[PDB]
Amino acid sequence: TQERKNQLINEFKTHESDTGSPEVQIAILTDSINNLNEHLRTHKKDHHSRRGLLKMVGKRRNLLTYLRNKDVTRYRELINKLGLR
Amino acid sequence: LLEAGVHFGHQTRRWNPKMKRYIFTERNGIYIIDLQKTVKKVEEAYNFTKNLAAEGGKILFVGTKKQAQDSVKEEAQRSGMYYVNQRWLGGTLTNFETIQKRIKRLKDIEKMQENGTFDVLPKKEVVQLKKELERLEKFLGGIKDMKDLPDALFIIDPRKERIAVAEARKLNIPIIGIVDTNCDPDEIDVVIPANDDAIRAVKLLTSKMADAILEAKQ
Amino acid sequence: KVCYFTSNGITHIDYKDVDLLKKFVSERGKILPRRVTGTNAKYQRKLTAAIKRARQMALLPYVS
Amino acid sequence: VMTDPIADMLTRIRNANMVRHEKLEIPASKLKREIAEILKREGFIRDVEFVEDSKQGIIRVFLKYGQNNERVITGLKRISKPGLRVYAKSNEVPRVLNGLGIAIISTSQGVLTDKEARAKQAGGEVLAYVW
Amino acid sequence: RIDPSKLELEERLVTVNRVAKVVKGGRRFRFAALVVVGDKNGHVGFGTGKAQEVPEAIRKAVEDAKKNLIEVPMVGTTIPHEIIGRFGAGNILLKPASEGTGVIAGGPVRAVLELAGVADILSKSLGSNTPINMIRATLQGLSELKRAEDVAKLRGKSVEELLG
Amino acid sequence: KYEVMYIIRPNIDEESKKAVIERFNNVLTSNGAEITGTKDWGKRRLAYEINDFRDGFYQIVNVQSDAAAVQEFDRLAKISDDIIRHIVVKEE
RNA sequence: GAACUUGAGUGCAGAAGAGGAGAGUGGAAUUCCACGUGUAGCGGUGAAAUGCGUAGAGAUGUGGAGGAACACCAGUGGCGAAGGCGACUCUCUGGUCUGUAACUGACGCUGAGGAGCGAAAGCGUGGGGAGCGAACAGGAUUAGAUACCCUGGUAGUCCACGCCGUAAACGAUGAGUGCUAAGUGUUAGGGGGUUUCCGCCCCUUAGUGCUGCAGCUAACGCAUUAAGCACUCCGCCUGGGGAGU
Repeated sequence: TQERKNQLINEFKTHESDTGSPEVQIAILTDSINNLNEHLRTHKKDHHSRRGLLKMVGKRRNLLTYLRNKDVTRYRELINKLGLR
Repeated sequence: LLEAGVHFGHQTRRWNPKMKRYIFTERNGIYIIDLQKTVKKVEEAYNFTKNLAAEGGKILFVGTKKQAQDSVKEEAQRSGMYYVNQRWLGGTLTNFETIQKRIKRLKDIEKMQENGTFDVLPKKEVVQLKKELERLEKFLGGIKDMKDLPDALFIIDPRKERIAVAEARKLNIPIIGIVDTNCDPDEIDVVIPANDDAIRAVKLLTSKMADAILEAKQ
Repeated sequence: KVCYFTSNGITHIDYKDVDLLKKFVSERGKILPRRVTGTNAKYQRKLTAAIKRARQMALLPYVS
Repeated sequence: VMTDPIADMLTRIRNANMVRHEKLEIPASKLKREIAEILKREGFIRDVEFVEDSKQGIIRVFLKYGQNNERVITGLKRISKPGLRVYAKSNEVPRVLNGLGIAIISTSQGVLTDKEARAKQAGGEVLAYVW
Repeated sequence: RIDPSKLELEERLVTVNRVAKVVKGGRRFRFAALVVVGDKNGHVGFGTGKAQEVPEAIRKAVEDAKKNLIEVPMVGTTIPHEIIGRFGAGNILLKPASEGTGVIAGGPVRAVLELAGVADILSKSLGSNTPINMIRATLQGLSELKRAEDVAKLRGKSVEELLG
Repeated sequence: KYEVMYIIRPNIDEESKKAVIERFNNVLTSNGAEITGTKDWGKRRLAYEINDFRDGFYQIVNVQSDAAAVQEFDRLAKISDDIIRHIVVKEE
């Protein structure tokens, strides 16, 4: 906590004041999904966290479609950075 | 303009949003009436009640609280009109003919105990006359010599007496009245905001309205 | 009634306060309800959590 | 969400009628401004005023109760809902309560009324009955 | 306002129901009549009456009917505008008609609109067929009607700025 | 942050009690779990009997760790017979 | 195509919660076991009887084993999408609410089909069995008693994984949003007017109860936690039975 999110902000800043700006937000979502999925490999009987993971995947996919419809090259460079394919 | 009065006016938490145009709010929790919206309204009530007692419908004065008893009674017996000092019998106005029957019965029996024959049995005068005179006098009051439908109606509390106000509003009698902060100003035709349980405020207001009708008969 | 913890301004009840918890615990050993001790909802929750933890360290009794 | 704001302003006027409120704030798009200008010029309203602000702006309405307690507007209705839009030709423009009510109809030359669109002989969206 | 009943009235009836109440002994019956009363100059009303007999029930119904009267606008001997009256799962629309059609209406609606003096009505009941709620539905639809002069005075307007 | 409060059984000599505390501190230094404060209430009367005993020694160790030698303390306190109790409370 | 920030979300800061999953620990009590006390009953019922008991029971003291639920808190209290979730602690982890102003700048909602969760009973495999307990046995009641009552007691209830995928799965009330009197408790915040406080009052959120106006309704009732007034989307109904065949 609180070095990881801040490094991901400072890594995926496109302006200085960017804490919104869907690349920061998708990147926090990706690493939280990854932590959660490793949690599910530890804990398979947890279902409410699975619901939260499904909410995260839905948020992140809709933000991806918003980036696809907004800026093509930024969307492709984000995909190539995160590897989210 | 505080002419003589003392009324900030009444209720705590049980209060009506239909008086938002009239009241203030004290930190006591008991509500204070805006007297600028009282003086103009009692002035128009004064004028309209002068007009009604100038035309010739007598006036009803109705008060059915322990505060209201001596005030409404003495004020209507000062002005000479028709009062209700005890309970309001259900249907004095809409049920008018059967109340005319019972008041004519009271008139017959109160004439009989001083002009007519007083010697019938040893106790038919007790068991009939006295027992019967008591209830009928106590409840039929100064509307005894009524002879006719009234024109208007002056009450002391609409929340205490929703039945009389209800069939008054049914019979389309215009009504003057003091209301409270929990009462409904939509129901009263002529709305006066003041205190309905401070005896000096109700004596003052019945005094003002009886003086209004007393300046009218000339 | 009146709350204790709002009066003395004290926050997290700190299980180590065995005498204060001993004031809140009843004569037999039970936790007194909120309408007896007069606390808040939040402070009654932290009180009962405190009493159960202090029971598991024998700072408070179960049965007496 | 909110799915159309014109129907929502019509119900906001209707609820202010049924409560017998005297003023209304409505979030004021341009077609709402033109609707309230029509309802001003047709005497359903006393006066209408705009508050241009930062969020989206406010339009305030002063409901007209001309006599004792008489709602000049009895009811409102929206015809073209977002999901069934309704369009009338000029030989089908509805005249409502035959003359005593009206229909706000925004054709290609201005957001018009009944008589205005009838005298210009054009049709478009049919977006309010006003009684 | 309350309509003072001093007019000439025609007082014809819709229904008399026979209407029971069960006691220890058995059924005790009454007759509940509802009667529509009004002149054909724009004043209508109706009333209910209950008695052990039929004619005293019709008496009480005619008295209570003279008590409750309504007014109706006769703009061009028709009604001014189409309206739906909606008293409680009885819904009845009323259209103005042309001048030759006559009152096209079912029984209690027809009784109301003929004893109203309104001559040319298209109408239809879109609900339940009890006489009481249909008459209540018609008078709900006839209470909300509007005169063109009064609505022109309401809109700060003139009649010809509405009617044309 | 953790408050690590445990009860030493009473029938224990003082150097052996130092050997118990040195042992479990050696256990805590398997993490890096620094000892930011110590406290011994001493022999207190327990609210209820544990095995046969009315009384026991209390030990408070304030730790700021990575949640590992706390768990090593848990497994070593479920095994060591010279302990009456233990709790670890997340100090928040 | 360009802007904006209200809708949505991120940022920072707290706050509350039986939200979930994994592991560990505790104290009553029930049962069982051994020993001391000791003797004739115990148990149970509307009445009794089967049972348990001198081979020493029931009661009682100490000790041990084992399972399951977590008294008091506890509350029209909280959390969760629903099922549901009440000891405690740690490990991981989901969501909410509040204060804004830092950011994004319409990125939102609903959602057939699909994917998942899904009480209880049930099924498969391996364990487990203290209480309870279908089935089953005896005794009673009874015309009969495949029942209610009593004494026993199998599967099951428990755990691990896999399947079923159903409930009066209920608020018999889909989700979202806006508007439309009040009073009053309460849950978690925030802010103001004196007091550092204690505390009172006021204001504002989001959630949760009751009474209640307009409005609705066939009525009962709902009423800002709608069953009002509207818009979006989905599911469902078109007489009862046959038949959820």
